[PDB]
Amino acid sequence: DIDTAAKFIGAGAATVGVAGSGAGIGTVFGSLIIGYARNPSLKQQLFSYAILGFALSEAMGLFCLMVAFLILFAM
Amino acid sequence: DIDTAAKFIGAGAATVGVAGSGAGIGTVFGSLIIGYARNPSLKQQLFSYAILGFALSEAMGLFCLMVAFLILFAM
Amino acid sequence: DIDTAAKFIGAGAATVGVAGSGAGIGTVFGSLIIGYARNPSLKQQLFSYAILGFALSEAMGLFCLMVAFLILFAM
Amino acid sequence: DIDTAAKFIGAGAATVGVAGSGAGIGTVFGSLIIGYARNPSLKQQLFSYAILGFALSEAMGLFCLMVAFLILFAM
Amino acid sequence: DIDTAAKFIGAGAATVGVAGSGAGIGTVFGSLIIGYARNPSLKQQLFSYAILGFALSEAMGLFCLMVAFLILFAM
Amino acid sequence: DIDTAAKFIGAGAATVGVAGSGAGIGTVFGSLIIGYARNPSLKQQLFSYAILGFALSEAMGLFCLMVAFLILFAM
Amino acid sequence: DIDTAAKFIGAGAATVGVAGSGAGIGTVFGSLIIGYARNPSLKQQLFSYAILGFALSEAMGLFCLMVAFLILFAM
Amino acid sequence: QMSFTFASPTQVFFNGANVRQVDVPTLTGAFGILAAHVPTLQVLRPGLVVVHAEDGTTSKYFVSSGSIAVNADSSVQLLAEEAVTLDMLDLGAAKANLEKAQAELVGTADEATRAEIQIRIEANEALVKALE
Amino acid sequence: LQSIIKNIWIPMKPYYTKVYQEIWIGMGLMGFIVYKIRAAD
Amino acid sequence: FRSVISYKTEEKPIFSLNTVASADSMSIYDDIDADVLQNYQEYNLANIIYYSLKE
Amino acid sequence: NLFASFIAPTILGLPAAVLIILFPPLLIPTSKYLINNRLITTQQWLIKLTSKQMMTMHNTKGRTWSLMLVSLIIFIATTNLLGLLPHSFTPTTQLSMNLAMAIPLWAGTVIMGFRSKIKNALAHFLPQGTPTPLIPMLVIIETISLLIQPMALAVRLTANITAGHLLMHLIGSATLAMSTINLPSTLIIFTILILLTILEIAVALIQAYVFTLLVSLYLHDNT
Amino acid sequence: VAYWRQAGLSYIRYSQICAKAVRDALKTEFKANAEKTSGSNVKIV
Repeated sequence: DIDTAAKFIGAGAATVGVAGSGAGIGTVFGSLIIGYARNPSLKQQLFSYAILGFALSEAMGLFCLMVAFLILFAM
Repeated sequence: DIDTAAKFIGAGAATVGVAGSGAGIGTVFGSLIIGYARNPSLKQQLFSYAILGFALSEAMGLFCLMVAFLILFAM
Repeated sequence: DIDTAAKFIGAGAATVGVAGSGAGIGTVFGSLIIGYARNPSLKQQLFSYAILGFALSEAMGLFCLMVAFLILFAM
Repeated sequence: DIDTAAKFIGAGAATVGVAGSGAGIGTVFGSLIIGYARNPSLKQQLFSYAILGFALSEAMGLFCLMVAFLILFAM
Repeated sequence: DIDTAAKFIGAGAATVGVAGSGAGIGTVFGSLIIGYARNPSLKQQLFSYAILGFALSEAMGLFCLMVAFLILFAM
Repeated sequence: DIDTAAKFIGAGAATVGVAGSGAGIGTVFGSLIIGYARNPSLKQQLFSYAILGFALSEAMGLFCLMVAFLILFAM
Repeated sequence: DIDTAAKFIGAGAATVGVAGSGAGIGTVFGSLIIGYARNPSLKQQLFSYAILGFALSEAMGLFCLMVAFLILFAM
Repeated sequence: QMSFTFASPTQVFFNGANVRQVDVPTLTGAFGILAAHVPTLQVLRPGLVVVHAEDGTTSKYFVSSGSIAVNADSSVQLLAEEAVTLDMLDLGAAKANLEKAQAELVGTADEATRAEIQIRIEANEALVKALE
Repeated sequence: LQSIIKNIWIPMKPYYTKVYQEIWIGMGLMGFIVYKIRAAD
Repeated sequence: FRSVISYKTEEKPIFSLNTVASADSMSIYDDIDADVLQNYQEYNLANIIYYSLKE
Repeated sequence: NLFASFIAPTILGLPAAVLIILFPPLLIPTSKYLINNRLITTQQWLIKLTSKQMMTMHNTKGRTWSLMLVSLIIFIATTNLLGLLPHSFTPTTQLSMNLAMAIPLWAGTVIMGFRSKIKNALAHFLPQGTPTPLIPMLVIIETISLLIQPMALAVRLTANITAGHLLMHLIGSATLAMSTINLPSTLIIFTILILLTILEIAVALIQAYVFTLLVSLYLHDNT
Repeated sequence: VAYWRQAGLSYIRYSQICAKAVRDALKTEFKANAEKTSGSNVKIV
């Protein structure tokens, strides 16, 4: 029937929104590389920030995946 | 019969828009890494700006999610 | 009954266009962080420029959101 | 009947394209902040370029909206 | 009936493609601001490079308007 | 059937989430180039980071592809 | 009768994901330009990295195109 | 933590002083140095040097050129060929010399002579912008 | 046969016999691909 | 110059662009390329000549 | 109707595509003289510049392909430039010719890398300092890259040249369709067409150079 | 690489021009002592 069809389509659409997480993770770790090349004495703390940044951007992507599994499997 | 299907498809399409906040958060925290690796004595104010930037970029994402939850449930 | 379905899907599409303003606000405030870390004595004018850039990016995002709300309610 | 429905869907799809102008205005004003933090004596000419940037990028976005409206009302 | 409908939807989806042109123009003119703040004596060469980059981004947008019109008119 | 049709469309949609990992790999390797031009004596450490960044960004992309297959083959 | 239609739509959707590789190659070669303008003594090694980055970023795009063909011709 | 030595060939302004921020006009842009700032070494262009004391007070000087070195131990060394407090310059002479330099630029046809004229022009432009 | 291989094959012999051997293998591969394409069509 | 009675003949080194650029201890100095090092080495030549003259 | 300019041309029933593909070398006259006319002078200067650009980065074994790579770039650039004249048939818009150019050269380079170099040929699929838990994944990626390099070569030429031509033709139609309407808009579209023509000249040369440079890099990674 | 370095100048000449320009803009109460203190007297052989 039509509703499960739309559930498939909406799950795919919702999953599209992980591209932002991918791009943000790329930016965070590229800036970690650059800032470590510039001030290698701050490495540890820099890595800290990277982790934080990573953990935040991915989080947004996770919400997207959540909505996907909210449509394809829950509601 | 078609309204609920279109609601699923529109909810997926709407939650696509979180990619922007993901990328913006990646940019904000990469810039935090870089600006802190340059002049770390400002580490407080820099971080402050990051939070602000974060809370604004993610704000846009929430709007998208809002419309999703406005289409999926409130209609 | 196909018009309401199309309005739902078109409003989801329309509100996709907010990812741009999300990423743009992320860029504006990341560049604010970097430019403040370089020249911490121009903080007020750098923040004025950041407010202007964020206002314009949010303006584009709100144009997308208002097209979405125009389709969804006011046809 | 179906033509108006696809007109709604196509206007939504077309106004997806203002995300590029949002991101571009974000980039232009972030780079204005950065370049003014480096050379705050060019504050005038820099701003001119920023204006020009905000005049071109937004134009593209406006084009999208035009197309959107041209699909929704005129042709 | 359904063919003109799909033509409208495809025209909208094809004009989505100039978001990249808008973002690229933003990037070009932001980098012009930065490079001119760096070396303000090369104003003419930097502006000519910016004009070239803007033209090439607009060409990449023209390649999307071409398919928009090949959908809308010459099926 | 209409469920298999939507399986096709939903997999095609979910595959768009690899654009993020593509752009993120681009960013990570551009930043590797920049960080190696700055501090060529850390070429090992930097490169480690680079791969790590890549390994994470592509990771998100893989999820999308995985999701796509789990709409095309699993259910 | 309808599944071929969905195969066309899903192939178009799946090939949308090459935008990420376009942007990532742009980033890789722009950063090659910048890092070589900063340290023209590493022109070889820098360039090597660029190729690597390119060959990886573009890879993701081909992934998308792969799925596109795997929806359009195989199943 | 920042030990700041600011000196001219004939006069010492700071010597191991504990300041909290110094703004310098480097040939690759302006920047502000605080403690633990990343090590750098630059050469200056004509412009204002604003030294921020630990107690909020600032001292403005005008330096013509020279060098700046921020080190890993937070020790900053600013060495100016011609450092002058703002009360020793006048706006009228800066403007008159800027006008003369612009005229001699629109007249000159050589490349290195034109480079020298442009250097004098930008120096007097920095003077004018700094005075008022 | 004369003045052709004097102006065509004597100059191009070092390349056809020594340098382009792998090119000749790859051209066999390309011909195989083109035959599989035209045959499944 | 040591005192009114005592002076000692001293010797100071003068480095080239290639010596300070190729040094591994200079990798921690940010925002550096060959042009800024050239300007810095020229100015430091002038400075060491001035210091020697004044001693 | 729209792709009529990409159909194998025939004059009086014969395959004129043969003449069109054999014509480019006719524009490169050679001479035994020491001091010769302006055409050969400019062409020899261009060929020397091109050889020094493409071939300086290679070792003594990769420099044996100087003839091959210079011939490739000259042939492709002249074909792409002659494809810009009115009504012409451009053979580089054909996927067949571009596949036959791409597969032999890429396959020759990779077979040259697997005949000698075999240790380094198999080692190239793994970057130098790749961490351990990622060694499998980066072999699935790199491998498929090495397997799309030929196709992604040919297509990159075809898809580009074709597209360019299409765009120009379409804009041409625009001008025609606008000739009986507002003439300032016709002149604006004609100026867009002129800018597109200059861009197409540039893209002809750039695509020749990039096809040849990618073949050159595949050769450099195997010598 | 600034415009004057492309023109063949050095940072010593740049500094000289900039210091002379900063001296010329001094109010005459300081100008004489300033040009005496920083004036060159060495001649080349």
